[PDB]
Amino acid sequence: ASVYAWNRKRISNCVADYSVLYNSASFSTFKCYGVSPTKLNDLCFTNVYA
Amino acid sequence: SALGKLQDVVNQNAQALNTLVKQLSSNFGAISSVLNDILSRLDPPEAEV
Repeated sequence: ASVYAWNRKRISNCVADYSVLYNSASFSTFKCYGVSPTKLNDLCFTNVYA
Repeated sequence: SALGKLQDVVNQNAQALNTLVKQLSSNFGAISSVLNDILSRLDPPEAEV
């Protein structure tokens, strides 16, 4: 989507492996706030929005 | 009410303890009042703050 009309995807009721994304060589930016990127797989959330 | 003088002492101390316990639920500016939640989410460089 264009940034003025950004696209929101709701994620729920699933297993979230964030190491697949974090340990990827294909991303130039991966900045986490309020949470450490290496502790994400130890956490549970009530919802994730992408 | 005859023994109010003794009951007041009990009430004041019980109240002080209850207040002290309740303060553990305050964030004081932190993301969470729960120490374990901070430690489970953040690494030391940020957790310590």
